[PDB]
Amino acid sequence: MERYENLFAQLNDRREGAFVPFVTLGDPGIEQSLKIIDTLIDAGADALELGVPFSDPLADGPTIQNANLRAFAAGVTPAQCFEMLALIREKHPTIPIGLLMYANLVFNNGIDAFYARCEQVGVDSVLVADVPVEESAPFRQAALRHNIAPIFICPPNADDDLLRQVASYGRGYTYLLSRSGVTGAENRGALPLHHLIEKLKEYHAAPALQGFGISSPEQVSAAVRAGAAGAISGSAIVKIIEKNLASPKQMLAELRSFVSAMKAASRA
Amino acid sequence: MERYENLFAQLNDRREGAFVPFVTLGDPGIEQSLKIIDTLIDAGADALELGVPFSDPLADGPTIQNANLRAFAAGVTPAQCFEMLALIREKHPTIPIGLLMYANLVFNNGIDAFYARCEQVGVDSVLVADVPVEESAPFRQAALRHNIAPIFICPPNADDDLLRQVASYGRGYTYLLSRSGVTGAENRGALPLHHLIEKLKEYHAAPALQGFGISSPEQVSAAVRAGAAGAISGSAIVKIIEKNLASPKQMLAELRSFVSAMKAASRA
Amino acid sequence: TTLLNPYFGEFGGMYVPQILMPALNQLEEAFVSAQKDPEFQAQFADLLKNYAGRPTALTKCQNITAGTRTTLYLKREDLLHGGAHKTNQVLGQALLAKRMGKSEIIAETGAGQHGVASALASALLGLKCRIYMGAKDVERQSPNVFRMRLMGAEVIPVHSGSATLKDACNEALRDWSGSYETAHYMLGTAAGPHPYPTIVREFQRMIGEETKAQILDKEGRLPDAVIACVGGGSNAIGMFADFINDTSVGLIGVEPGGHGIETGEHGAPLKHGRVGIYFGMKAPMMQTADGQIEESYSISAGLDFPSVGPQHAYLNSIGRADYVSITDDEALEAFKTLCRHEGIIPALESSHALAHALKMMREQPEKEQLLVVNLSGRGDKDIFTVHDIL
Amino acid sequence: TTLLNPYFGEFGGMYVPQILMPALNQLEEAFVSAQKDPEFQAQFADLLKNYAGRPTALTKCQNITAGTRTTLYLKREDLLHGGAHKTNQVLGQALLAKRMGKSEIIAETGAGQHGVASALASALLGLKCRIYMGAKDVERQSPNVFRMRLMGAEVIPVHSGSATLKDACNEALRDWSGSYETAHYMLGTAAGPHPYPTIVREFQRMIGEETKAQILDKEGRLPDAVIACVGGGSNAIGMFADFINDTSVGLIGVEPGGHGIETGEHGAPLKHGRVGIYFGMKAPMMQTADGQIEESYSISAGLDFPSVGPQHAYLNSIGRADYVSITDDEALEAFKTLCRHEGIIPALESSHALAHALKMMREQPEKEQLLVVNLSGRGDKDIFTVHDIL
Ligand SMILES: O=P(O)(O)OCCNS(=O)(=O)c1ccc(OC(F)(F)F)cc1
Ligand SMILES: O=P(O)(O)OCCNS(=O)(=O)c1ccc(OC(F)(F)F)cc1
Ligand SMILES: *Cc1c(COP(=O)(O)O)cnc(C)c1O
Ligand SMILES: *Cc1c(COP(=O)(O)O)cnc(C)c1O
Ligand SMILES: N[C@@H](Cc1c[nH]c2ccccc12)C(=O)O
Ligand SMILES: N[C@@H](Cc1c[nH]c2ccccc12)C(=O)O
Ligand SMILES: [Cs+]
Ligand SMILES: [Cs+]
Ligand SMILES: [Cs+]
Ligand SMILES: [Cs+]
Ligand SMILES: [Cs+]
Ligand SMILES: [Cs+]
Repeated sequence: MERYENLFAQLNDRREGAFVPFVTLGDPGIEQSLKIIDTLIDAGADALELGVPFSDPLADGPTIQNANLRAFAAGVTPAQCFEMLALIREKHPTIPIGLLMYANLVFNNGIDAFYARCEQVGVDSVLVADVPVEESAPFRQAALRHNIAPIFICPPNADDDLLRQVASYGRGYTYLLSRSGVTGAENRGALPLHHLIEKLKEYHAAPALQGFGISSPEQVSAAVRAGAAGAISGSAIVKIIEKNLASPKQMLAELRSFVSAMKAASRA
Repeated sequence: MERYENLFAQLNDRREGAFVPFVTLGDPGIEQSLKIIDTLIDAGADALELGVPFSDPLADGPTIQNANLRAFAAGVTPAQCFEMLALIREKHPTIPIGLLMYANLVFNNGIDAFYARCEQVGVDSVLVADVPVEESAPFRQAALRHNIAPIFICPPNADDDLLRQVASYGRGYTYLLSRSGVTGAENRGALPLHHLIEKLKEYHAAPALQGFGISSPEQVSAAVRAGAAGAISGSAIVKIIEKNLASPKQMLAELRSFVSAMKAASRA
Repeated sequence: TTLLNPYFGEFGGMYVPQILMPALNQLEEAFVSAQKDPEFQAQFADLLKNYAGRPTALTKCQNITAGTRTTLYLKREDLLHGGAHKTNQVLGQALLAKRMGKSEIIAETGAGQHGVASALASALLGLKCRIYMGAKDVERQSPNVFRMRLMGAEVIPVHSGSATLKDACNEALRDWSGSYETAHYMLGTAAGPHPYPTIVREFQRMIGEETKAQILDKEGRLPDAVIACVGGGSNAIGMFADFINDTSVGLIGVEPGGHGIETGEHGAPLKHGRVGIYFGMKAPMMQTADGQIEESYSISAGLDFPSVGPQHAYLNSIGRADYVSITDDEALEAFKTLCRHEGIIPALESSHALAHALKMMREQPEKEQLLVVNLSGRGDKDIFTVHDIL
Repeated sequence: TTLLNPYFGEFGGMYVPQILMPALNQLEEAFVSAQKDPEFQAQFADLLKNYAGRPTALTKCQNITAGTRTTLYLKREDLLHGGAHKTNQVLGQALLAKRMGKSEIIAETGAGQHGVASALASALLGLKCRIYMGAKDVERQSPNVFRMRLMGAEVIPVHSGSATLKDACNEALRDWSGSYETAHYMLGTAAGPHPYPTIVREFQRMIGEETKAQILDKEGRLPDAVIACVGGGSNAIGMFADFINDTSVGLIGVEPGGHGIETGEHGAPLKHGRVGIYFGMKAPMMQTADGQIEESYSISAGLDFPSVGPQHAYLNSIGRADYVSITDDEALEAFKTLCRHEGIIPALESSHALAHALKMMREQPEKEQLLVVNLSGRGDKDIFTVHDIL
């Protein structure tokens, strides 16, 4: 499929950036997570980035560590995540869906089989957080065989060789890291380096989404103004889940308000 | 004075051996210890061997260790022991009185001064348990200057050089050890080696008293028959004190019975 | 792109987030440079000799082998400063940190021995040390935690995941992914992403080099086998390295069997796990059917990790090394036997290696064999554990 | 009659019951014979090297002395098997026992280190070991008591007197006075009746011999002073012996000051006691006015004894060695300072010696001085004591 390509073409025609929330699948339970995701979409999410709970999420700070923990407390497994993904896609045919994976969950039981399942349920991209471009060959090859975009990360310090590799190897979107360290709203990153955003375009990279530390509408607006195609926010969204665990209706209301405000910032 | 010499001459004239009990001075208190000692004498003790409580009695087994402990629990000091000794001598002018000392109590505050105090209160002999003949010179010299007999020990294994030294250096009586180890009624020693008893007489040693493990009348009789001038018993006597702590009158009755029986065995 | 091969056959690699690749490349370059620098080598040798106490003794243990045709030597890493072999490689890694201009050290620890080793090296060499330790391990290891703090190290409990060693490993890498410009990550075993399996082997290889010289001096020939316990793999690869090309010399690694392999309560991924990707490496591991990292178990905390270094997986695959397991009870018996018959109190980790040598002897008592056990540490730390069981 | 001089000036001697004189004479004769026997010497040297780990390192401690004109080395007896210097002399005494044909060992212990050392040597060398320990010390030293039992030694609590070290000394001699035909008394320090002060010095003198060779190698000259703590006197006389005839080399012994000399709660008889006769020797001791043996005190159990070996009293009398004291608090500060600045955890005993060297430096920081501290043991055993105070 061409879900990201279609999305970015539509947004470009409207001079608009993408706003892409991250949540952990099955946090705080399967049913509530499905409602959360429908709320994100209804509030204006252009695409989704969805984490499969993993025992050892080494690129995530405490907020997302705790989301993984909540999902495990609810008994969430990767098989249940794929059932959720199929349902989400059946409700929402055009929204791009990206997974945030750790390598063992992809490799476990066969890399090719993992990407085949992604294709079956209608996932559009997979970002394997602990596979750098240097180790990426079997992942990116399997992704492409199954019509899945492999997503790669461009650090703010990326040298020319790395930019060329990310531009060549990735598809769908290019993940532009706002800073070093791990996920977290508590740590704000930098503005996209115009050198990076411009080199990526020079090398015909997939459109850039900036992520890590994006928690306010002003940062969304700023990312787009710097030349990124959009912005991803995770911890800020997951914190609303965490704060409102005891109040599921209030949780959805606050998620709706927050996403609406973040999406509004991406408009020209 | 000549108390041992006079005693042994009198006993020899009666074909009789000496019976010599040991007790710790001030066990279980000063007043009771004085009564104990008067009881021993009235029951037939020919001489006494009296211990001054010391913190570290390394030639004594548990029975006598515990006697020292009881005396310390009553606050008994060497100065109080010398007060007791003066009183005992004032009551009993002819009985030989021997002290069982450890070296530090003699050396502490001046060897000469210690033996001078012994002479003042009327002690006849001092046995310093942790001074072997090899270290004995200043002790034996001070003893003799103050008319005190220094007592030395003849182990059952004594070689000829040692027998000659003990015979030459000692006075009053020669202590004939019944066995190796430490004091205790729980461990019976051997019969005096006729070789030892005879060599001592050949070398004109002071008359022999056998000690360590003597707890029955038959052992007293046997020691005398083997050629010793008598026998010493400590732990057996001190055990009667220990057993009867709560019954001071019964204690004296049992001490009287025991000493009478032990002394009876020494008669020809 | 790397200077050295990051793989041992299929095992190893650099499975870290992209942001950490420059840190690994920088470390690899500094290591390659240091390995050619006689001044670095002389500094390292001087610390090993005058501070740590190398060379360590090789002790012949005659009482244990009486009445058999086994001759058994123990390589005495228990006598190294700190009481275990870990001191060797922390000194080398601290010197690499300084070579790179870094002022801070991050380390993970489970049993606490690596945390103590890191803290002592950092105290000596003027580095500011912070140590991650799973909260469950902090609770179990008060003596080591206090040692780390006495040495001036910051000990940071880790409450995420299972609050144990793998969780401390994750947290050390999270920290490093934001702090690499000023901090060096002092990984505690021959595992993790390249270049750590290589660096740790090279900074432990004096164990086997000395053993070779000592056994040639005493016996005039190489061992029939060298035997070492395998937690993450450092003491065993340090013993094995210099013998890999001596094809007659058996290499035997001993994984913890815990309550018994059949119970699933063990720490023996090399022979009983399956290949996965975790902690920066492709290696055998204990994992659930759907690929979550499992809980390992051993009576010995130093062996208690659900994976193993990639060079051991490789040496096993080609048949150059053989790997076996020893249960808690077998390790406890070996501990008691060495105390009573040789007057040496071995670490419970090392007792797994000794237990396997004792089995080699007892099963075939008329087999001629010259064995060396790597006695990786002393067992003072284990006397209460052993007490509380017996 | 003896083969060797039992006195050091007025101090020393053989103040034992007559029944024990043949045991002392037999031991002296066996020692004199062993000292001329190259086979005995080779056996002893082999155990020291291959079992105990000698030679021990001499470590320069630069961080502690920064900004002063003191150069400080530590002689690393903490790295000896067992974790203290005591191992040296127990190995030699076990070989003497075997030379005499004896199958059993008796030992006293207070802190428990000598009991452990005796037990390990007996385990190694096939001797049946029994250890006397005051009941109050048994209560305080569970870890060491368990080590002794793991090694196969019988631990016998002593309830007489003050139920502490002097009482265990007495009981060991009581036992020996009945068992000498089959048992050797392995006395734990350079004290007691002749020949023990001499034997223990000679079986510890490798400490100073190695120190001399190592300092000449590193500095090209002898130390200005060597500094050692003094419990009974063994580690200090072992360090001092080879320097006694090097008249330029200061010899400084450090007694425990406890809560302060003025409090009377200390273990400093050499400078603050008076001469007495106890434990087979004429030596300075802590005693009451009427000559009962007093209770000593130190935070460190290894220094906590109311007397001292006679050779130290003699070296003090002639001015060849100087003796000082260090309080509990000063020892604790030195312990913390070495941990944090050098990554070495010292025994609290040894920390008294280190504290005095630190004072020498701090009081006169522009004085040029090359110092060696004998680091007699490791301080793992003390971490809770230090913890419970801080
Ligand atoms: O808003 P924040 O700070 O919580 O950031 C949320 C990011 N969520 S995500 O799935 O895009 C995401 C993307 C990349 C990650 O790691 C990697 F860069 F190493 F690959 C981890 C998470
Ligand atoms: O009857 P027992 O077994 O209690 O023996 C009691 C002996 N009491 S004593 O004063 O003569 C006595 C004599 C000598 C002693 O030791 C020495 F030989 F080393 F000098 C100790 C006590
Ligand atoms: C930590 C430890 C081990 C296990 O670690 P490896 O890296 O496998 O060597 C083994 N022995 C001791 C004494 C340890 O402290
Ligand atoms: C026992 C001990 C001492 C004190 O004994 P000395 O005979 O005076 O040496 C000193 N240091 C350590 C570590 C000890 O174990
Ligand atoms: N748990 C042990 C050894 C260790 C450290 N890091 C490790 C990583 C993997 C396996 C074992 C380890 C210690 O901390 O001393
Ligand atoms: N108390 C210490 C040292 C020691 C043993 N015996 C002694 C006799 C006197 C003085 C000290 C000691 C120990 O047992 O390890
Ligand atoms: Cs905008
Ligand atoms: Cs008779
Ligand atoms: Cs053998
Ligand atoms: Cs393991
Ligand atoms: Cs200096
Ligand atoms: Cs002392």
